[PDB]
Amino acid sequence: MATKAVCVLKGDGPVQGIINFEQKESNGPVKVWGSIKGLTEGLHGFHVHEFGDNTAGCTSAGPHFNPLSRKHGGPKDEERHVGDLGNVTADKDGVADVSIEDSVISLSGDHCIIGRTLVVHEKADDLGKGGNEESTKTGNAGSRLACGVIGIAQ
Amino acid sequence: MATKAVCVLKGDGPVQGIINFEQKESNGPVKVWGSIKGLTEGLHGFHVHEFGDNTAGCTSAGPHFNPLSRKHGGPKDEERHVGDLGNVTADKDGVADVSIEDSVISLSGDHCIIGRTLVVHEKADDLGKGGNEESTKTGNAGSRLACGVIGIAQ
Ligand SMILES: CCCC[C@H](C)/C=C(C)/C=C/C(=O)O
Ligand SMILES: [Zn+2]
Ligand SMILES: [Zn+2]
Repeated sequence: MATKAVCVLKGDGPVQGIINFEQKESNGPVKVWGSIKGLTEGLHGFHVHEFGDNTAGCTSAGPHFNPLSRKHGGPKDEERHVGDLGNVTADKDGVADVSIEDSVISLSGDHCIIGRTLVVHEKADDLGKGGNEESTKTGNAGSRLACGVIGIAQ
Repeated sequence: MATKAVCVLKGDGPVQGIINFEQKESNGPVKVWGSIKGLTEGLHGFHVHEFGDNTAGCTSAGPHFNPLSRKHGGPKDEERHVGDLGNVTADKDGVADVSIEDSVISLSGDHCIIGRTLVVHEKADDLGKGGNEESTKTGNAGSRLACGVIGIAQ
């Protein structure tokens, strides 16, 4: 019944932010928006990972949320992880003003992302086009800069 | 659905801990265990609040999770909030070795607490027996010392 969710991103370094999720219809897309600061200018992978487990920091969130056991892709690919939201772009001040609409993640059902972990990564997601085994798993997006558990919101 | 959940508790002060949840059968009880350190010796209210919203620290989690619109009570009362897990006891070293079993919360379905916020409070929960308005809402457990969003665990 959740139509709204929210996530506070934190990590070891300066990266932090707040990301909102809104889904007016359970059969409709999820709007994803907010601000992340402290990033290097440019593209950063932006993924929902499987577990809402931050006991060992972002490492314990596990791999990309992939209940259909597909290969990694970009959000517009048919072959993609449910958690594959592509990249977000930080401006010259280090601020990513996130604005994504996605119809594969959901706030309910099998693809529900509530209770899982949103992660913003060190470098660009290659969207599965990197030609190596890592590309088909993580997009070569590198280390986890900040994360948080996605929670139900008012 | 989920059989395991986990929660990392943090706050403005020194209180921190890790709480695990286990529900081997979807229609059976939830086991809740772990360790919270940095507490004053004695009883501390221990509740699931409605929203997994940490944007204002523990404040934005809202009231106790109460989908059945009941009055506050202790875990063994029939008249209780779903989020009413009672008290946890911190020893002389400031450590609460939590061990709770509850049949009202769940890790799936309508009483699902995944994506909501676990909070440990400053004072004892009076279990609804304090004789004022506050008693039947929060148990007079006082301020929110630490909290975290409850996430799906491996
Ligand atoms: C190992 C460094 C590769 C970085 C390359 C110059 C750009 C990439 C991968 C971005 C791709 C994209 O736009 O998705
Ligand atoms: Zn992926
Ligand atoms: Zn209550």
